[PDB]
Amino acid sequence: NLFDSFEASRRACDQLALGVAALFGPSHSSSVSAVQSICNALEVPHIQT
Amino acid sequence: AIASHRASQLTVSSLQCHRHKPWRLGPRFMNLIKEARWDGLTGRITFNKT
Repeated sequence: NLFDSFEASRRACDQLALGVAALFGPSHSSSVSAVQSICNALEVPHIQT
Repeated sequence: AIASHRASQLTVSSLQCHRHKPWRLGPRFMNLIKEARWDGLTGRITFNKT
């Protein structure tokens, strides 16, 4: 569901527990800030559309 | 400080940030602050409910 960047963070943690080559989304600016911050923190590719 | 006046005693948090848990005193603190009127340096200070 949209909003609630906290569950988006939970989803990102769960995904990186697996680990992939790139990330898609989220579609709202609030989450993407933390997403890019953590992608840089773990040095992680991220692409947005 | 003035919001802390009208409320009862409270405790501090010890919650993790991996998973969130509700905080019941937050809403009552919210009611305290948003309906408290005060006279200050910038004149009258008022808070809305929108």
